[PDB]
Amino acid sequence: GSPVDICTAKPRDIPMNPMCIYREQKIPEATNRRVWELSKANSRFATTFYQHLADSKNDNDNIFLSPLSISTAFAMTKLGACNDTLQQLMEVFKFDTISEKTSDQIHFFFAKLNCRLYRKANKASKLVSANRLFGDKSLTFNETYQDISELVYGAKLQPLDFKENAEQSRAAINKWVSNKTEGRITDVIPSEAINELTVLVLVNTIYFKGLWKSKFSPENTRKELFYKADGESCSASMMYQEGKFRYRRVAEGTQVLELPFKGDDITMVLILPKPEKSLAKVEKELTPEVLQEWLDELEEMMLCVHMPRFRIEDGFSLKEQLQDMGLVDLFSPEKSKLPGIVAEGRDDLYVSDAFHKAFLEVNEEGSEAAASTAVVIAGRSLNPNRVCFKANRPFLVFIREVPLNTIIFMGRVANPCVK
Ligand SMILES: *[C@@H]1O[C@H](CO)[C@@H](O[C@@H]2O[C@H](CO)[C@@H](O[C@@H]3O[C@H](CO)[C@@H](O)[C@H](O)[C@@H]3O)[C@H](O)[C@H]2NC(C)=O)[C@H](O)[C@H]1NC(C)=O
Ligand SMILES: *[C@@H]1O[C@H](CO)[C@@H](O[C@@H]2O[C@H](CO)[C@@H](O)[C@H](O)[C@H]2NC(C)=O)[C@H](O)[C@H]1NC(C)=O
Ligand SMILES: *[C@@H]1O[C@H](CO)[C@@H](O[C@@H]2O[C@H](CO)[C@@H](O)[C@H](O)[C@H]2NC(C)=O)[C@H](O)[C@H]1NC(C)=O
Repeated sequence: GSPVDICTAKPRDIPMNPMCIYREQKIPEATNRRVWELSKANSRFATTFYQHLADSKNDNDNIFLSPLSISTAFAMTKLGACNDTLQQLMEVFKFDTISEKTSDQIHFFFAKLNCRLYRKANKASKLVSANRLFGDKSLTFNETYQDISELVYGAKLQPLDFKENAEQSRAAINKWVSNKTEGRITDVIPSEAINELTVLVLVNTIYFKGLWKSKFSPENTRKELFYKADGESCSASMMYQEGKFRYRRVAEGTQVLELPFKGDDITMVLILPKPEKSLAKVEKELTPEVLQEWLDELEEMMLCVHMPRFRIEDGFSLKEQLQDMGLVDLFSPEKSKLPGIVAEGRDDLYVSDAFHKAFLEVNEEGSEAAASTAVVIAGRSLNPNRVCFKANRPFLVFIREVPLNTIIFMGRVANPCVK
C-alpha cells in the first residue's frame, strides 16, 4: 500500500487533522496509558447507556447491545463533526472524562484498540466488526475524512443512491452487513426505515463466534426451573459443569462468575444476585469502577455451576435512546454540523438514523457454536459435598476483551425459556 500499518505506527507519524478540536489512577503494569483511558471512556458510556435503556424496558425482558460497537460507530461520525454536533458526542460518549491528550487523538487510540481487538489467534475465538457510514451520492465527501476512516476504522464512507433508489440502497446496506457477519446478522435496516429523503445513515454491529475454554457436557444439560421476575417460573435447558472458575461473592450475596473462551482474551462474566434481591437494584448500583473492583476481586475457585442455554438479542434504533440521553444536533438537519464529511453539497448533512444489531446465543459448546438436540432429561439430584452457583433467576451478562479491558457486549438474561 501507500501509508504505514497504523497498529505499529505512533502519533509521531500519520498526520491526523480533525477539522474541529474540542480542547495516577492505578493503571495495571504493562499497559498503554492512552488505550486504557479510551477504554475507561467506553465502559462509562456502556453502563450509562445500559441503565438508561433498562429503564425503558421491563424487568422481565432480556436485553442485549454492544456498547463498543456504538461507541465506535459514533466516534467515526465525530471524525468530522463540530461545535454542538461534537460537544454532545464527546459528552454523551464520555470522551470528555479523559485527558486532553486522549480526548484529542481519540481516533488514533481507537485505531490502536481496534488493532489489538480485530487481529487474531483466530482460534474458535473470532470477532468481526461491521460499522459503516452511508450517505447519498448527490454529495462530495471530504477525501481527507475518507482516508483517515479507512486507516483508523477501515471502511471509509459509502455513497448510495437514497434519493432515487432507497429500497435498492437498503438491500445494499443490508447485503453488506449480512456479509461481514458471515450471513448471520440479517436485515439490519428494516423496510421503510430508509426513503428518498434519507441523507446519512449509520449502521454498526459486532459478531462473536467462540468456544468455551471449558465446554459443558450435553449429557449434563437438563430441564430445570428458571424463576422470572414476575414470580412466574418456566422450564429451561440448564447446563451443568464442575471445575475451577474465577468466582467472587460480593455485596448482598450477589455472585460474579467468569467463563473464558478458548484464548482467555474474551470471556463472559455473569453478575447473579441472590434469590430474593432484585436485579434492578444491582443494575442501578452498576458503575464502571464497581464492575472493575469486582473483576479484580475475582479468584479462581472450585465450584458447581448451573447455567442455562439462551439467546438474547436486539435490533436497535439508537436515534431515539441516544438523543433522549442528550445526543441532539447530530440527528437534527437544522442543528447538526459535520463539515468534516461535506462542505455543503446539497445542504445540511446529518445522521438520518443509526441502526444497531447484536445477539448472543450460548450453549454447551460456546457462543454461536454447535447446538445439540439430545432430548433433555428432567430432574437433578442435589450435588453432595457442595451447593452450587445457579443462574435460575435474572442475571447480568458481559462479553469482555480482557487484555484491552473492553466491554464488547452487555445484556440481561431475564427470561431464557422455551421460545
Ligand atoms: C477535510 O477534512 C479535514 C478534517 O476532517 C480537514 O483537515 C484540516 O487539517 C488541518 C491540519 O493542519 C487543520 O488545521 C488547523 O490548524 C490550526 C492550527 O492553528 C488548528 O487550530 C485547527 O484545529 C486545525 O487543526 C484544518 O483546520 C482542517 N480543516 C480545515 C482547513 O479547517 C481538511 O482540510 C478538509 N479538506 C477539505 C478539502 O475541506
Ligand atoms: C461554531 O460556533 C461558533 C460560535 O457559536 C460560530 O461562530 C460564529 O458563526 C456565525 C455564523 O453563524 C458568525 O456570524 C459569527 O461571526 C461567528 N462568531 C461570532 C462572533 O459569534 C461558528 O461559525 C460555528 N462553526 C460552524 C460554522 O459550524
Ligand atoms: C459479502 O458477500 C460475499 C460473502 O459471502 C462476498 O463475496 C464476494 O462477492 C463479490 C460480489 O459481491 C465478488 O466480486 C467477490 O469475488 C466475492 N468474494 C470475495 C472477494 O470476498 C462479497 O464481496 C461481500 N460484499 C457484498 C456487497 O455482498
